[PDB]
Formats: sequence, structure tokens, C-alpha cells
Amino acid sequence: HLDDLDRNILRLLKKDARLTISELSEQLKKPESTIHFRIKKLQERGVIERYTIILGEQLKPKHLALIVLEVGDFLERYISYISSTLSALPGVLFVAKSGEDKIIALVGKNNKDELVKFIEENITSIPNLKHIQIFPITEIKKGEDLTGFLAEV
Amino acid sequence: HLDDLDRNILRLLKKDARLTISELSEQLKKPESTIHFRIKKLQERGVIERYTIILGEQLKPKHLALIVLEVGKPEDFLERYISYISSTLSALPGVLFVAKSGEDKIIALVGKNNKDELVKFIEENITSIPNLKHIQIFPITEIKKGEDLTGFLAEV
Ligand SMILES: [Au+]
Ligand SMILES: [Au+]
Repeated sequence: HLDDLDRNILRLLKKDARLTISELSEQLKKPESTIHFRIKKLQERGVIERYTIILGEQLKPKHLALIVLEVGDFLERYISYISSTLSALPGVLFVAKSGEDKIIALVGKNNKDELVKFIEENITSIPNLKHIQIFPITEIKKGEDLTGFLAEV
Repeated sequence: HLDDLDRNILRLLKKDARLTISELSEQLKKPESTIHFRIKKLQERGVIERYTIILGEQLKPKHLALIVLEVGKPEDFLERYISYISSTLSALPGVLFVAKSGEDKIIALVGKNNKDELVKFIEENITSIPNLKHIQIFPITEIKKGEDLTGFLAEV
């Protein structure tokens, strides 16, 4: 399906999605036609799903915590309720189900006491409620751009 | 300092960064030269940090897991030991995502294609790490907010 030309195109566009057809041709030493037709195929077959931007600077939250929460058939539904409630809240960047059972959230605020207060009013406050682990993120070694990607507004 | 027009431009670009200035000016009802200037300015200040693509399900990992490691004992040695495990993990295929929590934990996001490749991954690269007090594995069953994370982090 994908050969090395497709993969090289995708790698360049992951670093800088502004790169035009003549630019990729000059960087990849392939004719402009060839590249044009490859890109057009990656887009029609959904391999490139979407073009977006990474936010930097004053729009990445300063303090991040990862939270894993465990609730104690009504169960499918209660996790659905908690997770839509968390999804609607500002500074909640990522929400996922895990097993039956569990919710993973990444939350971010600009003040650490604001992040404590937020946990504490919106998460530790959920009824039935067996366990919660909070993992404040002190540094990111790989995937630093994730915050700028998930960050809203 | 950001105003409503700054935010509105960013929202649309976060939506679809293929949107050109003339399309943004039509959608926002602002002269083209204002949009243009605002975009150059956000790019210069690093508010728009980077333009990227999100990969489609052919290149996304089908099975994702979050891993939480807690080190028992490697204080200057703890810091250095975590760096070592961080760098070892980062160099591995499928590793999305590595972060340090507090002085003693490593958080990783791993994608593979089966259950299975993940089990085999944990056998080989996680339970082989010496001096770990705790290992937790949280399979991602369903992403509710942020589903395009794995298309963003997917390596090719
Ligand atoms: Au916290
Ligand atoms: Au395992």
C-alpha cells in the first residue's frame, strides 16, 4: 500500500504542513507531478485526515496533571455520564475510558492551586468513587507538542 | 495579549489549517490584510507554534495503553535513573509519549496493533526494568475527548 515516497511525504508534512508541492519535490528529489499525485491519493484515501496547528506560548497550560479514576450495567452508563461531564469542562484536554471501570483525564490550569481546587470540586467529588490517582506532570521527555495540540481556544 | 479576533483565527486554524487568508476574511468578516498581519504576528510570537497533519486510521495504532512506573530506588541518582529509563523508552517503536511525574514516576503512552504486541512489549521493555516499586497498565478502551491525539502522535 504505502511505499517509502508516501512515508517521506507524510514525515515532512508532520513537521511542517505548509510545505507546498515544489518544496517537497526539491526536498525529496522527486518530480512535482509525482508528489502532487501522491499527496492527492493520501488525502482521498484518508491517510492525511486533517491539517491543524500546534499552539505555543501563553496558550499551553502551565500545570498539567494526569488523573486515573476508578468507579465502584448501570456502570456503562455512569462512566458515560462522568466522562461527558468532564469533557464539557474547561482545562480538561483528554478523556478516555479504560476497561469497564475507569476514566483517564488530562487536566491543565495556569495556577497549581487552581488545579488543586478544580480536582477537588469536579473530580474527587464524583459519588461512587472507589479510587483516584493524580499524576502531576513535571516534565515531558517525548511528545511535548501534545499539550499545544490538545489545548483549546 | 489576545483579543477575540486572535482567538477566532486560531479556532478556525485548529479546525482546518488549510484555510487561506481570503477564506478566513470571508468567514470572519475582516479585511484580508488584517487577517494576514494577525497570522504573521501569532507565528512570530510562537502562539501559532507549528502546522501539522493528523494521520488516518491506516497509520494509527489500533490498541493504546497508558503505563505508570514508580521507581523504588534508582536522589541525584534517582533523577539520573529516570532520565535513563525515559531515553530508553523514547527510542522504542510505538512509544508515543513519555513524561516524568514527581521525582519517582514515568508515564508512557504506547500504541501497538494487537493486545498482544502490547503484552510482548511489556514483557520485553517494562517488567525487565530493575528497581521498580510499581507498574500499572491502563488500556485505552475508548477516547471520549481528544480522539485525534493518536493520529497526531502516530509515527511514520
Ligand atoms: Au495536583
Ligand atoms: Au502484560
